[PDB]
Amino acid sequence: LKMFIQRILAMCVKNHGQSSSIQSSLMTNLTYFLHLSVFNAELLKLLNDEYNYPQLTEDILKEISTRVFNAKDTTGPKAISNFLIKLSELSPGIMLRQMNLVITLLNNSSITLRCSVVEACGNIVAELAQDPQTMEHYKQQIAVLIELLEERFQDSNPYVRTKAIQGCSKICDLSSKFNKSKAKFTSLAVRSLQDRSSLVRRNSVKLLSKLLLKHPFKAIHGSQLRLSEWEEYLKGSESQLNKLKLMIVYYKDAIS
Amino acid sequence: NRSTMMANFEEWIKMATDNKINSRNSWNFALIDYFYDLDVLKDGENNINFQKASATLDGCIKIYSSRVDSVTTETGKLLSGLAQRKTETTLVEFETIK
Amino acid sequence: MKVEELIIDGFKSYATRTVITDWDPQFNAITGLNGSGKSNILDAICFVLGIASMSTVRASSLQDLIYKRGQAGVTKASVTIVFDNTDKSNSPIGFTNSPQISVTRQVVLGGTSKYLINGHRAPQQSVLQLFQSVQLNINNPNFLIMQGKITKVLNMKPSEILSLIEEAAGTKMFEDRREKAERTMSKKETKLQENRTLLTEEIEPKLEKLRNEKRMFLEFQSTQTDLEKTERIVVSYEYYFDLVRNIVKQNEGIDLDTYRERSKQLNEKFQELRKKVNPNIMNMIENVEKKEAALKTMIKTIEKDKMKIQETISKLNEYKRETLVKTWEKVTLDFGNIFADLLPNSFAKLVPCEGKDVTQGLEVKVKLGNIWKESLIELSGGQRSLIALSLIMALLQFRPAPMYILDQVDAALDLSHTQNIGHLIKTRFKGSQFIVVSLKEGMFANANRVFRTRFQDGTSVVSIM
Ligand SMILES: [Mg+2]
Repeated sequence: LKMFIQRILAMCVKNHGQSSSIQSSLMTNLTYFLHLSVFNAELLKLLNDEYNYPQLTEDILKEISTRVFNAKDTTGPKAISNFLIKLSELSPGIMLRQMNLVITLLNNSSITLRCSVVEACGNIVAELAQDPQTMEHYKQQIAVLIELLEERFQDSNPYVRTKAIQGCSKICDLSSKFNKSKAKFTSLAVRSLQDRSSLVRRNSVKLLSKLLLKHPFKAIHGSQLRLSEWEEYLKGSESQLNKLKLMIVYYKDAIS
Repeated sequence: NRSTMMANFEEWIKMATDNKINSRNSWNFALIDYFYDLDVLKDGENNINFQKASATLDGCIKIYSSRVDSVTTETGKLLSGLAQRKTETTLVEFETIK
Repeated sequence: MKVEELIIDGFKSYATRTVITDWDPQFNAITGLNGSGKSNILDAICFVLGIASMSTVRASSLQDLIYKRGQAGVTKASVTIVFDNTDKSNSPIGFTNSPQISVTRQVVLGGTSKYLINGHRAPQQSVLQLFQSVQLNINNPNFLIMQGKITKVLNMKPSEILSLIEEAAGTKMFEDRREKAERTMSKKETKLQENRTLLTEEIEPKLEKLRNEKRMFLEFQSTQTDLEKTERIVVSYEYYFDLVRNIVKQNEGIDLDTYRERSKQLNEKFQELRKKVNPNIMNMIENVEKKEAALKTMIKTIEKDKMKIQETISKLNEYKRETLVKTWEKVTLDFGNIFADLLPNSFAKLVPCEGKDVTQGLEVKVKLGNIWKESLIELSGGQRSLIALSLIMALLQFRPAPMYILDQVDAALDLSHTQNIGHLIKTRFKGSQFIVVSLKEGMFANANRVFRTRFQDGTSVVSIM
């Protein structure tokens, strides 16, 4: 019944029918009831992959981005939270087009929407890792999100910091690019290794273990990472330098 | 049947005492309409058994508080959906966190 | 609920797992030298039954109950008690099919306590409701006379002497729940009143603005039909391949310039009403109308709910008052007879206060001979001990609690009344398990079980003497 309702609504939006009416009814589903968020994300995914009409997803992200929440509305934040999490999990390429409007919610006082959009940036960078459409189609929209995840290590409530560290730790698994950012993630993790909450500290230990198991210094010597041997490797630059000076820079960043 | 009456009484009371009358399991309960007529509280003689009267009053107050919590959340949702007609930094420095 | 085993782990003077067995169901008596740990056994029983005010357990905190404040290796303090249930008449509700009931309270450092029944965890309201059913309430007791508080039962305010009779009748568990119910109903009432004024100020104004733009939307939809008729006719007449001929031969000879300016004057109203009203306002007004109707139905049901709860507690107060009077007459009669049997040529009665009602408080009045004592401050410590003991045994004669804990009720009685109290607990007042701490031999020499307590090597031991 769920896929039948999804296909009826998708046929209504795509070929013939008001996208505004279905859009406002989806927003009322996100407003009043907290269980229909996964249904909304799956309907927009069915629009994004089969009927290739992605304007409704951008319109939903627009109208979510400009929304004011009542002080006693403990439901709408959670519905938009699970909706943005599931839409980052399901359709990240269509969600990347309006993320500069989506991340406006990072100054809303609700903790749940901040953790939602931080996990959305983490999942939206972590899925755009398969190579031949990522590093040239969207290059600065992914870099501003990497920098945004770096800045969210300093939020007031520690759950947003925990979601930032978890998004950074799921970024560091798949590495076909952005190997410059791993050193900054290491620096942010060893800075945040002594915070106030135990949760952000524990997740920073997990992030350091994740980036230590997959350090990019492979295919030379067996990757055992001693400061003595790599310092003698850098001391060999007198025998090397004074075309392969990138190996000297390699040894310096590994020493750091 | 009165067997269903006492059975619904006992399952509502045991749902009340382990604290699971939330904002959603409230409106499908009728413990108030078993509290009003005192036929379940009167045990043995005409005297009121105050043990189950106290347990029933605690469950009734749980149902009432969860119902006013439910109307609070419903007015919040309606106020949000009607206040959407109208169509600066949370980051702190690292001294506050260390 | 006769106690059969008491297991104390890491409590005040008890550093090891001490298990006290061989409890006789009639009369147990704890003895020992000073500083041995008898009142700490009674403090362990009070702690496993649940305390709020820690001055009756003699601590300023909860980590002050662990051995050497938990800074001597025993970082936990757990108390286990085992009750026998061969007599199902004094059994609590739901636990009839278990011949043994174990209750344990644990406290570790830093945090607070946690309870477990029969191995399985439970919150504090479950064990408090378990022990408030066989009237073993520690927070307002009618069975616990702690050390040095036997000559001070008659110093009590009339609300407490009323509360003892109230606990004997069975309505104290209704009284505290009724006061909590009135407080919770007042707090939810001011929350609901804030919600009602928010509904009156913030919802129905926006609802009538929504109705205004609804009727303007019906006007805009009339102009919508005007566009999709007239502009379609217009673009058909400037398009002139046979369907356009068929829709030309119904309106042959329409003037071009007037139709063009009519299209322009329709589109200017269209670009006004496009930014005036949203085109999906009908489903929106249906949604908020259903929400407002369900909201008002909920508020009416909440108000009728409060009316039903208030009328039910007002109806239960009358049966509470009648059973309070019926308890008070029998209890004051047995009070007078037990005090006449303990101290000869004497009498004592429980009387409502001067001018007020029985349900406002009670006062003890004492007759020694044929003269009535106007104030009971002129009585000795032994006579006040006998009046307090006779009141507790009158409450036993009404409805016997299973466990009567007495911490040195014989410290002001002489050598005749101590032996008479021991004999009257052994012979007359059968039907309860008495845990008495004494140092006078005339009380624990009329005992059925005697536990010595001793201090050795830094800890305390309990030996079945
Ligand atoms: Mg003592």
